[PDB]
Amino acid sequence: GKTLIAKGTGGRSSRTGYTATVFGANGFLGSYLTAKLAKHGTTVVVPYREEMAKRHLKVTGDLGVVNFLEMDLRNLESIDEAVRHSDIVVNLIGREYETKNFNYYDVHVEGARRIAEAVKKHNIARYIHVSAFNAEIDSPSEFNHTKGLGEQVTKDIVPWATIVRPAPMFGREDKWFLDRMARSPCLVSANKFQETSNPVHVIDVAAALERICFDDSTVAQTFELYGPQKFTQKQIIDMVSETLRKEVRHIELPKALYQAYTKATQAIWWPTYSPDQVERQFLSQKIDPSAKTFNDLDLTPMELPDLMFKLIRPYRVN
Amino acid sequence: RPDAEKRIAAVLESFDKISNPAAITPTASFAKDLNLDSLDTVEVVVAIEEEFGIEIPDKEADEIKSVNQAVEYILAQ
Amino acid sequence: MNTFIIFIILIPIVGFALLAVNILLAVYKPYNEKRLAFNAAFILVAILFLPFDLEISTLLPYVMSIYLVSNYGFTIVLLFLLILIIGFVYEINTNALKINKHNKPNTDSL
Amino acid sequence: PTDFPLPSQQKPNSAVDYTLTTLDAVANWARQGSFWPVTFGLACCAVEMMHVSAPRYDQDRLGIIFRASPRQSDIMIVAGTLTNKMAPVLRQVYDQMPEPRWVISMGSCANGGGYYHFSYSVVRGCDRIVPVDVYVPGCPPTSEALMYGVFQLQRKMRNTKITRMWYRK
Amino acid sequence: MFIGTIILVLSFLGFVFNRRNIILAFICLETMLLGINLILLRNSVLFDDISGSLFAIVIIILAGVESAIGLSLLVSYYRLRGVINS
Amino acid sequence: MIINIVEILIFLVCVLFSVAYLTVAERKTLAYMQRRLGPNFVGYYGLLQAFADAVKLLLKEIVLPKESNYIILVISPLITLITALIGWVVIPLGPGITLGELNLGILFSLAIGSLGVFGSLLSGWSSNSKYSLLGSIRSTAQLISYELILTSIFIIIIMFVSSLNITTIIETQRVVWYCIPLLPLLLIFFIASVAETARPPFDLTESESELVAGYFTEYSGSPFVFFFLAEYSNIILISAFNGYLLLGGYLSFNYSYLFNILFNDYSYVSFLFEGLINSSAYAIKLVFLMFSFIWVRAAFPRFTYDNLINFCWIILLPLLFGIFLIIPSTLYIFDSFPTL
Amino acid sequence: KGYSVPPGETYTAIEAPKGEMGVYVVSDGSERPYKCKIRAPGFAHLGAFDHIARGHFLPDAVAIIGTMDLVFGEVD
Amino acid sequence: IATAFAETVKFSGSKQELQKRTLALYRQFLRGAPTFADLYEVQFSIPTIRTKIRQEFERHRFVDDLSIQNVLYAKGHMEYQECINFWKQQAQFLKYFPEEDDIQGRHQPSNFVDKF
Amino acid sequence: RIRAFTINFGPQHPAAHGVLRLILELSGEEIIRSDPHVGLLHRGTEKLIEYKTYMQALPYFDRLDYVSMMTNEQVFSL
Ligand SMILES: CCCCCCCCCCCCCCCCCC(=O)OC[C@H](COP(=O)(O)OCCN)OC(=O)CCCCCCCCCCCCCCCCC
Ligand SMILES: NC(=O)C1=CN([C@@H]2O[C@H](COP(=O)(O)OP(=O)(O)OC[C@H]3O[C@@H](n4cnc5c(N)ncnc54)[C@H](OP(=O)(O)O)[C@@H]3O)[C@@H](O)[C@H]2O)C=CC1
Ligand code: SF4
Repeated sequence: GKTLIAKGTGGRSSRTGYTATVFGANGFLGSYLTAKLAKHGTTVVVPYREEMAKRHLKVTGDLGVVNFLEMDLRNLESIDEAVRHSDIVVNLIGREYETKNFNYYDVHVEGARRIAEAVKKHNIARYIHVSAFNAEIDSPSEFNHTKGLGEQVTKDIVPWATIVRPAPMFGREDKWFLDRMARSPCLVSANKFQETSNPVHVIDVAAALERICFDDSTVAQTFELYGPQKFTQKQIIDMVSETLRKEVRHIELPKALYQAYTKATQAIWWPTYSPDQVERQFLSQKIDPSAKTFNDLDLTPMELPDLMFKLIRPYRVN
Repeated sequence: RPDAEKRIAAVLESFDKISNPAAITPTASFAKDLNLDSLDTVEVVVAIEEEFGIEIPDKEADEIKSVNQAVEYILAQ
Repeated sequence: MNTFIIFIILIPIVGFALLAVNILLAVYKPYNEKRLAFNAAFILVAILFLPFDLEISTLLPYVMSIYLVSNYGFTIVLLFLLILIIGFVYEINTNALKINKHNKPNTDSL
Repeated sequence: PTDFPLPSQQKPNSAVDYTLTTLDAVANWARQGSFWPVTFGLACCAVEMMHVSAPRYDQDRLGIIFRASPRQSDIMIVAGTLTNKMAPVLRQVYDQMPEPRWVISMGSCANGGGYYHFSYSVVRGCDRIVPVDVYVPGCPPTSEALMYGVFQLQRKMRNTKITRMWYRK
Repeated sequence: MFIGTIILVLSFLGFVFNRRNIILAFICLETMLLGINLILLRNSVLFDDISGSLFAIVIIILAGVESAIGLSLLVSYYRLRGVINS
Repeated sequence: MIINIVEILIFLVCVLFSVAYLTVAERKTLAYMQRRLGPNFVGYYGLLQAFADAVKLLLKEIVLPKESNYIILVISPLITLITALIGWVVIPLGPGITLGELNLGILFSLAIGSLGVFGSLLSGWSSNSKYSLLGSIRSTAQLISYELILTSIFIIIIMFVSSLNITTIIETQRVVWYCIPLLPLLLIFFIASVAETARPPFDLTESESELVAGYFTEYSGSPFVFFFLAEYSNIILISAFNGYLLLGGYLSFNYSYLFNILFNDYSYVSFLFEGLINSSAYAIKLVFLMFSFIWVRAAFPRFTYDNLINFCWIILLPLLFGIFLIIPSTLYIFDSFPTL
Repeated sequence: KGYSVPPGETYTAIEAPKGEMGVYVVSDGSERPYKCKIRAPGFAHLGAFDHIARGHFLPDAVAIIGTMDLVFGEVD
Repeated sequence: IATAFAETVKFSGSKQELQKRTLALYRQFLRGAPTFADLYEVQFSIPTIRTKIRQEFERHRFVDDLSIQNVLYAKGHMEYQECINFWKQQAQFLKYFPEEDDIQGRHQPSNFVDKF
Repeated sequence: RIRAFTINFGPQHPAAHGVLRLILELSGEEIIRSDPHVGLLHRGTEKLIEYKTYMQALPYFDRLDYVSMMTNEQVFSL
C-alpha cells in the first residue's frame, strides 16, 4: 500500500483513502483510536457484536468513515467478509475474563489465528495486533500465558506483525484501573497490596497506535508502551484518595480466601473480577529490554497525577 | 507591617521575569527598578491581592508604583 | 399477631423487592455529566402551621367524648374557639406577599 | 486448555432459541410499548410534533407520553433546525439520559443540515453531535411521517435481541 | 423508667457536649421533652387512668409552641431574611 | 395463620393491580375527555399499558453526583411504603362488615397522611441545587397547609360520630346517608383532597422545565415508578377516605336488602353474596369519585402559589372555623349530642 | 435568473397575528436582494419582556411569555 | 433598564484614559481567572489562564489608533461580560485554548520539504 | 443590600415552541431584574437570502414565524 505526504492533515473530510478495520472497538480502547482515525478522513470498517453498543462510534466522522459488520469469531465467513476490502487492520480483542461460552484460549490465540489467516489469505498490509503487558509464556496468569501464545501465533504466520504491548491503561471509564477507584464500593484485593507498575494514559495509547498504523518501516517490530515516568504501585490509590472521599478501603485479604468471589464471578449476569486478574495482582511489568516505545515513534505520554486531576473530577465532595 | 513584605518579596520572587532577587530592594520601584510592564504591574498587583485574600478598589490599584505603597495599603486590614 | 402486623412487615420487604430488582440488570456505566434567598411567606406559613395543628390535637379528645360533657363542654370549647379565632383575626390582617416594584405618582413640570 | 472446539457459527439469526426469544421479546415488548420521549422541539418540526399530540394522529393511542425531563426519557426526538449555539446543550442533554437511549432526527434540517445547511450558525446535521438510529425526512414531515418513523424504530426494537446477545449469538 | 431517663440524660449531655451545629443542640433540647414523657406515661400506666397523662397531653401541646417559638426566634439569630453582612 | 396471609395477599394484589390499571383508566378518560382515544394498542386489547410500562422503566437507574444516593434511593421508597400502602392498614372500609384492621381508625389514616409530607420534603431536599430546594419548600408548605384543612374537617364530621374506631362511622351513617346529605362541605373536602395528595389542577411544584429542565429531581428508574405508584395509590386511598367518611359506604340497597335478601336466600348460606354487593357499592362510590379527579385534571389550570396560600390561610379556614362554630352549636340547639 | 427587480428601498408592514411584521428590502436592481431585514413582533415583544416582567413571580412569568406570542422561530 | 455585570459603552477621547481603562479591564479580567476555572472546570491551571490572557493582550500591544482601540476595548469588556457568568459554556469556552498537541500527530515542522 | 441569585429558565421545553433560554434573577422569588436571552435559534435567514433569488427566497421566509406561514409569505410578497 502506497500513499501521500504524511498523517496529520489540517481539516476533516480531506480524506485519506486508507481503509482500516478495527476489531472490537465497541468498548474501551477502540473508542479513542477510531476517534483519531475517522477524524482525519479514513474509511473504517468496525465490526461489532451488540447492536445497541455500536452506536456511539458513529459520530466520530460523517459519511462512509464508519461502517458496521456483523462479525463473530466463531464464524469464519464473517471475518472473511470483514477484511476483503480493507487496507490496514488492527485487532484490539479479548475480554479480561472468560464468558459462559469462551475459554481464555481462542479469544486471542485461535481467535487471533482465524483473523490472521484471513489477513494472509487477503495479503493485507500492516497487520497490528495488540497484546497485554507482561505477556509471558509462563503460567501464573493464564491471561498472560494466552497473550504470549497469541503473539507466538501472530508471528508463526504473517511476518507483517506489528505487535504492541500497552501497559495498564488510564482514561475515562477505565475498565479495572479507575472504575475500581471511582465507584469502588470496597476495593479489597491485592494480597501483595502494593507492587504494581506502569500506567499509560489512553489517548496516548491511541496516539501511539495512530502513529504506528500509518507509517511504514516498522513492519515486524514489536512495541511496548511504557509508563512515562513513575511505574508506580497501588500507592497511586492514595493519590486517588487525594480526592477528599478516601473511600478506597483496601482490606488486603488472603489469597486462597479471595478465590471464592472470583468463583462466584462466573455465575453472575455481569463480569466482575475473574481470577486471572487476581493472579496478575501478583505480577508486575516484566519490562522488555528491547522493544521500541513512545520515544521511538516520537511521542511523550502524559504523566499520572495532573491528568488524574481532570480524569477523576466528577467525584469530589463539595 | 512586619514580614508582610516578607510575603510580598516571596510572591514577587516566585513571580518570573525578575532574574535577580538581589535587585529586589524591598523599598524600591517596579517598572524603574525591575523593568516591569504596565500590564505586568497590575498583574503582580492582582497576584498580591490574591495572596493576601484581600480585595482592592480601582484607585488603590491606580496609585501602586512601589511596594512601600503596596505595604501601606496592606496595612489597611 | 396475625391481623395487620403482617401488612406493615410485608410491605417494607416488598418495597426493597421492587427496588432491588433493577439495581442489578439496569445498565449503569456512568460516563460523565450526571448562599440563598427568602421570603416571610415562605417561612411564616409553616411556622404558623404548627399551632393550628396542635389546637386540632387539643380539640380531638373533646370531639372524642362530646358526650359525658353536655351543656358545659360546649361552653368551654366555644370559649376555646373564641380565643383561637381572635388569633385568626390577628393574622388575617397581614400575611401576604407584596409586589415590590409598581410605582404610580403624577408627573410635574416647572 | 490450549485447544479449541468453536466452529463456524451462524450470523445473529436463529429460531432454535429456547426461552430467550420469549423472555427477550417480553422485555422488548415492554420497552416497545410505553416508549416516551423528551421534547427537544426547536422549530416548525416541533409544531408537527405537537400535532402528533393532536387528536387526529394521537400519540397516546400508541403510548407516547413525553415528560419534560432528560432522565425520565427513552428516546430524544431532535426536531427543528439545530443551531451552532445549541449543540453543546443538546449533547449535555444527551449524556444525562439513561443507557437504553435512541435518537430520532425529526426533520430535514436535523439530519444533514437541511434547508439552511450553509449558515455560519447552523450545525450540518445532528450526526456531528449525537448518534441517531432513525432519520425522519423533509421539512416539516407529516404527523404521518413521524409516526411512521416511530413504528420503524419500534420495528428496530423488535430486533434488538439483547438477551440472546448475552448468550453470544 | 430506664427508658425515659436514659433518653433524657443522653439528650442532656448531648446538649452539653455540642461543639458543632446549633440545631442539633436545639433538637436535643426538643428530645428532652419526649424523654420526659416516657417517664410520665409509664408512671400513669403503672398507676391509673388520666391523672398524669393530662399533664402529658399538656406538655405535648406546649412542646409544639416550644419548637414554634424556637424556630421563629432562630430565624432572627442574624439579620433578618438576608442582606449584606461581613 | 394461613387464611390471613392469603387474605393479605388477595388484598395487596387487589390494591396493586388496581393502582396499576388506574393510570390506564385515567389516561383513557382524559383522552375521551380530550376528544381522542387513550392507550388502545398495547398487546391483547389495550388494557395493559401500565403493566408493560412498569417492566419498561425498571432498567434505567441513574444516580447524580450532586446527591447522596442513600436518601433518594429510599425516599421514594418511603412514600411507597408508608403513604401508599400502610394507609390501607386501617382497611378504609374494607368494604364488608369486616376489615383486616382491629380498631381506632380515622386518626391512624390521619397520622400516615401526615407522615407522607416529609417524604415529599426530603425528596425535594436532594441535589443541593439552590433553585430546587426552594421549590421543595414551596411544595411542602402548600402540602401541609392543605393537610391542616383535611384534618380540621374530618375531625368535625366525626362530631356526629364521637367513636374513633373505623366501623362506627359507617354503621352510624347508614341511617341518613349521613355523608353528604346532611352537609355538602364534601366539596371543600374534595377541593382539599386534590391538594394534600397533589394529583391536582394545581401542578404546582411540577414546574417541569421552568427550572433547569427538571422538576422534582428527575430520579428516574425504580424511584420513578415508586413515586408514580405512590402518588396514584395515595389518590385512591384518599379517594377511598372520602368515600369512607364524608362520602358514604354501604349503599341503601343493602338497607333495602331486608326486602331483598329475605326474598332471595333462606338462612345464611355461607354469607355468599352480601359482601360482594357491599364491595360493589363501595367500589362504585369510589371510582365515581375519582372520575371527578380525572375531570379536574383537565378542566382548570395551575394555581399560582401565592394565591394558593391565599386560598388556604384566608378563605377556607375561617369558613371552616365558622362551620364548627355551628355543628357543635346546631345539634346542641335542635335536640342533643351523640353518644359513643 | 429569477427576474428583474427595479432598484431602491422599501419597507412594508402588515399585522401578522403576533403583531406588526415589517419587511425591509433594499433591492440592488438585479436578480437577488441586496439586503433583506425582517422585523418581528416576537423580537420586539421579547425585547420588552424585562420591562414588563418586574414585580411578579415565576408562574406569572410563564403566562406572560405566552401572552405576548413568544414563538422563537421569529427571533432573527 | 438593566445590566448584567455593568457593561458600559462610552468611548473616551484621550489615549491615556483609554490606557487606564484597558488596564482596569485587564485587572478584572485577570482577577476572574479562579472564578473561570471554578465555573468551567478546565484541566489546565490558573497560571495557564493568566499567561494566555497576557498573550491575548500582547496580541494588540502595537495597535496605533485609539479609534481602533475603542472597539477592541468593547470586545474585551464584552467578552469579559460573557465570561463572568455562565453565558459561555465550556465547549464554547475552549475556543481560546489550543491546549493539546497529541490531537495532531506528526505534522508540519514549518519546513518547505515537508509541505510535500 | 440586595444579594440576589439567578436561574436559567428553559433549555428545551419550558414554553413549547420556544428555545427560551431566559437568564432570570430573583431576590424573593421576585423578578427584580429580567434579562431575556433569546437567539439560540439564529438560523441566519437574514444572511442566506442575500445569495438566493426572489422565487428562492420565499421558502426561507415562512420558516420564520412557523405558526403563521402564508401570512409571512404574504408580507414578503407585498
Ligand atoms: C347554609 C346551610 C348549610 C350550612 C352548612 C354549610 C356547608 C356548605 C358547604 C361548604 C361551602 C362551600 C364553600 C366553597 C369555598 C370556595 C370559596 C372560593 O373558592 O372562593 C373563591 C376564591 C377566589 O379568589 P380571590 O380572588 O382571592 O377572591 C376575591 C375576589 N374579590 O378562591 C379561588 O381562587 C377559587 C379556587 C377554587 C378552585 C376549585 C377548583 C375546581 C373545583 C371543582 C370540583 C368540585 C366539583 C365536584 C364536587 C361537586 C359535587 C356536587
Ligand atoms: N487490564 C486491561 O484491560 C488492559 C488492556 N490491554 C489489551 O487492550 C485490549 C483492548 O482493551 P479494552 O479496550 O478494554 O477491551 P474491551 O473492554 O473494549 O473489549 C474488547 C471488545 O472486543 C469484543 N470482543 C472481541 N472478541 C470477542 C470475543 N471472542 N468474545 C467476546 N467479546 C469479544 C468485546 O465484546 P463484544 O463482542 O461484546 O463487543 C469488546 O467489546 C485488550 O484486549 C487487552 O489485551 C492491555 C493492557 C491492560
Ligand atoms: S427541517 Fe424543515 S420544518 Fe424543520 S426547522 Fe428545518 S426547515 Fe423547518
